[PDB]
Amino acid sequence: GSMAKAAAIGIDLGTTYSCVGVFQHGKVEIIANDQGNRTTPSYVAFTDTERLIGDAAKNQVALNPQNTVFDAKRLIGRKFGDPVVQSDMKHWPFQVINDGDKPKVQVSYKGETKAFYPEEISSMVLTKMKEIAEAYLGYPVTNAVITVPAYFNDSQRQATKDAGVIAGLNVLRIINEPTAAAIAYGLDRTGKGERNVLIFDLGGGTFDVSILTIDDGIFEVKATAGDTHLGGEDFDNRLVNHFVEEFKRKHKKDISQNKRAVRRLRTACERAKRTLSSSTQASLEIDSLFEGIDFYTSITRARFEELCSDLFRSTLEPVEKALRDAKLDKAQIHDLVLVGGSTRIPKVQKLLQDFFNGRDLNKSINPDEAVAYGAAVQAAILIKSTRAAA
Ligand SMILES: Nc1ncnc2c1nc(Br)n2[C@@H]1O[C@H](CO)[C@@H](O)[C@H]1O
Ligand SMILES: [Mg+2]
Repeated sequence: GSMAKAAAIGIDLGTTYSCVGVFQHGKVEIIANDQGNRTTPSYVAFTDTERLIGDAAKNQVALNPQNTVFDAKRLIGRKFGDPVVQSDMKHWPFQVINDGDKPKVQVSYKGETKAFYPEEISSMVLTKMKEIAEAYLGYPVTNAVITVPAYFNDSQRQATKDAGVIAGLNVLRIINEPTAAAIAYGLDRTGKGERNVLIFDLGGGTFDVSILTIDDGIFEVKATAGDTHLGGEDFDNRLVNHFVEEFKRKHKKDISQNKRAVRRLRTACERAKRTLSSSTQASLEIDSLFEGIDFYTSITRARFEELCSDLFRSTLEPVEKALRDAKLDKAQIHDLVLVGGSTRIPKVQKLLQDFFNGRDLNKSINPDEAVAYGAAVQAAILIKSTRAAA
């Protein structure tokens, strides 16, 4: 009669990490990739013999900086002249070229110089997320919901759809990331009456606050605010500068000119930063860091909190601006939702809870997974084709 339909997937196509989910048996499954990771780096690397995507691309970035592409989402749907693009190019080791006032990334790949549009790089990340899902389901996947930031314009939204089409996906809908995080908590299923929801999204490189109103399951974006120069990488930089100084005091040596030693220090700092979200202290143990000297040290959560104190407090400025723009008082916010791995930081949670007079934060869905979770919930709703009973 009618063959069973394949499940549709929800993709969070992130600037630094991407995540894929599927709603089945009344629940969302966030799908781990073949290395057991529930999030996949939005990285694509090019060599003489291969194109690597995700963890394989991110793991070889140190020795292949010119041909490993990341941050394509900062270029998608933008003009080459755009001041955002020009400033961002100074921080990237890969080449960004001008093709008819449209940016393209230029690399060495399989013996040739090749240039790609940002939507083509994003399509490679989407092909990997589709394959992660088909490895779990055991059949080909066709349908997907893809999320974007609420501030994305029409051109940025159309380029995202174009990336989906290149990847062989049927894009059911492009939905806003804060709307997807709200859907994950079922905040559109609470019945009649208006609800004001604040989404607090602290990423690897940027911070976004959104205020949404939800009335009978209808979403309206009331205000957006944030900080483009505030994210997880800034907290990693503070630990790096702290340990460089510490090595100087202890061994009278400046390591800051050996890229390998700095990179090994930063990698260790990022992991110590993650440990400090669950423990009150963390160890840093690097062998032969510089001039055959082993660096075996520690850092308390209190010292880390002091090192990043100004950065953590600055997350409250866009919160107050968003509340002024939405014309709301903090007491009028019904729900607070956390998005991004950096929101696991206990001090970040405490500052925000204190700002909203002890209110509970929705953090039960892994903050790095909430956007894909809501996108998977929406994807299952969009493919329903029920015919009314008499
Ligand atoms: N448990 C965690 N505690 C503190 N930070 C974290 C955690 N998990 C993740 Br993931 N991060 C950071 O989130 C950002 C995502 O792009 C990166 O800067 C990660 O280091
Ligand atoms: Mg995100």
